Amino acid sequence: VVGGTEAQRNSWPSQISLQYRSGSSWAHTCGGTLIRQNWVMTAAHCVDRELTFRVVVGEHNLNQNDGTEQYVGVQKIVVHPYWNTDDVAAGYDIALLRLAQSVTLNSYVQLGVLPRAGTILANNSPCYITGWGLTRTNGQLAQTLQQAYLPTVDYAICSSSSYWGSTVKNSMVCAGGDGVRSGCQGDSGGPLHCLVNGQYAVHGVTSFVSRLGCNVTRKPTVFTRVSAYISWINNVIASN
Ligand SMILES: [Ar]
Ligand code: NA
Repeated sequence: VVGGTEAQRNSWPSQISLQYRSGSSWAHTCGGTLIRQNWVMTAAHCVDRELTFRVVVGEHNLNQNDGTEQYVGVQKIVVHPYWNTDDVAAGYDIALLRLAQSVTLNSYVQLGVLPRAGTILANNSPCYITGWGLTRTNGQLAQTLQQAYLPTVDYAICSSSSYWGSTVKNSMVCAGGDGVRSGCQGDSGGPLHCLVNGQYAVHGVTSFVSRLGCNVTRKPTVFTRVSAYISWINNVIASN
């Protein structure tokens, strides 16, 4: 997250760190949202590499004992069947991970609430992105979970030529594009949290930013629109 602030420890208890085995150690690669005690929602593109993955729930600092973490292996990966790794602009950037254990819920570990199917936020609706991604284009991962205030940019504006043009789809949410604050590499798969009728819901799965830079004016961060995939998600979990 570029231009973020450190989240307080209990703000976003559905946020997970998706990690892969590198050497014999684990490295953060992506975010995700806990949606069942044994299921995580992330970006399809996060789990293209044939890697060993684990999930950390209750994580705040990637490099320090928080005293709240639970570390759980990924047992099964279900990528959206229409996902195409060489075509992120086509959408379908979403995957579900079945965990090897069911995590214990507490103030640091809660299920993320998803929007009702078909819900589209009005232009300039207030949202936070969260994650441990780069804090500057071509920078380094955050140590502590970051948040940034990223208002939505509706499809009509986002798909305009000075924004993302034909790249963005109605199956996506755009947010930010102020040139200061954005998602960045390592935030992929994580949530966009938007406050509706007094409660946050996870409206986005972080998908992509511009090839020119993370925080580029009129290139808002682009997210898979969670409310497009409610049936898909439930179908996967009910068959798995
Ligand atoms: Ar990203
Ligand atoms: Na930690």
